[PDB]
Amino acid sequence: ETLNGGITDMLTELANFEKNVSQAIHKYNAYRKAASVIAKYPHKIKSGAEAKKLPGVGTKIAEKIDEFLATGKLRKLEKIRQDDTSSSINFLTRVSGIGPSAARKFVDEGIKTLEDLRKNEDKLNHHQRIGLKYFGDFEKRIPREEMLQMQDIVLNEVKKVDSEYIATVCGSFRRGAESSGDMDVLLTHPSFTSESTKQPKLLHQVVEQLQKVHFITDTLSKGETKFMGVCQLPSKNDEKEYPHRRIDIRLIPKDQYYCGVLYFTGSDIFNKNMRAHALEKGFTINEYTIRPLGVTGVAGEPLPVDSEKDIFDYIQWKYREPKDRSE
DNA sequence: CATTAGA
DNA sequence: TCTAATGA
Ligand code: NA
Ligand code: NA
Ligand SMILES: [Zn+2]
Ligand SMILES: [Zn+2]
Repeated sequence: ETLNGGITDMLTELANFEKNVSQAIHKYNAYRKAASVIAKYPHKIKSGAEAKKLPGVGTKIAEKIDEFLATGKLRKLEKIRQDDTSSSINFLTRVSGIGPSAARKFVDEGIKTLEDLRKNEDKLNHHQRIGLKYFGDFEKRIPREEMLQMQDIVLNEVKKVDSEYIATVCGSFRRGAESSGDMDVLLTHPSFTSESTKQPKLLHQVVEQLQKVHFITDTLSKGETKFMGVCQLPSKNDEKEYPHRRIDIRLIPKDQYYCGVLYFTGSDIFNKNMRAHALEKGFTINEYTIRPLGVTGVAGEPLPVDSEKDIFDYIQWKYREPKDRSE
C-alpha cells in the first residue's frame, strides 16, 4: 500500500504506456498483474530477485525493479516521459471521444495539439466535436452546490412529464460528495420492466423535456435506454454563466432499479464489500439482481426487490445510508 | 461488460 | 459487421 508504492506506480506508468502508445496489450497486460501482485506483497521489496519470486514477475520486470530500487529512476521511463509522440497521445486522449485509437491516428497526421484539433475539426466526429468544444468545462469538477440545482430541475421535469417516473441521481453525489464529475441519473418507470418489451419514448420523452427547457444542450448519444448528454445551469442574471456539464440518463426496467441504484451509488469498495457478503449470506448480487445461491455449485432465481432495503434484508445487513457507503 | 456510433 | 469509446 506504500511499502510497494513506487514499484507499483512505475509499473503502471510502464503498463499504461504499452497499451496506448504502442499497441502491446500483452506487455501492457504484463505490467498490470505484476503491479497487482506486488501491491499485496506484505513486504518491502529489496531486489528484483526477491520480487521475481512473484507470480507474473519475470526476468523483464525484475530488471526494471532493480534499476528503480538502485537509482531513484528508470531510463525507459525517463525516455517515455520525455518523448513527444507518446506525450501527445497522452494528451489528445483528454478530449471526450478521443481514445488511444484516434489519438494515435491524429498524431501521425500531425495533430498533436488542441489548436491542431480545431484547425482540423473536420477530422472529428460529433462526440469529439463536442469534446473539443467543452474541453475546459469538461475537466472541471461539479460543486454539489450546483448538483443540488441541477438535480432540482431534473426531478421537476421528470415529474411534470409523467408523474409515474422514478429518478435518482446516484453517484458521489448521492454518497454525500462535495463535488462530482458528472451527473448520473437513474431512471425507470412502472410500465417498464424485465419482460414488457421496451418503450423507447419512455426515455425519449424526458430527453426532450429536458432539452425543451434548455437543460440539455447537446447529445453525445442517445439510444433506447441510455442517453449521454451535456447539461447546463441557466446562467442567471448574467456576469456569470455555467460550465457545460456531462450528464447521463438511463432507463431501467422497474423491476431492476435498486440493484442498479444500489450499484451505481457505489462506491467500488462498498460494492465488492457488499458483494462479498451476499456470498456468505447465500447469495449473489450484480448490477440488476440478487439471486440466492444453490449448493450444486451455483443457482439462480431473482429475488423480488422493492428498495435498497430489501437487498440488505436479503443479505441481512445493516442498512448503510448512502453517505456511509464509502467502503 | 454493456451500449451507442461509425464507416 | 467490427471496432471504437465512455461508463469507477
Ligand atoms: Na515467478
Ligand atoms: Na477521451
Ligand atoms: Zn518483510
Ligand atoms: Zn459519474
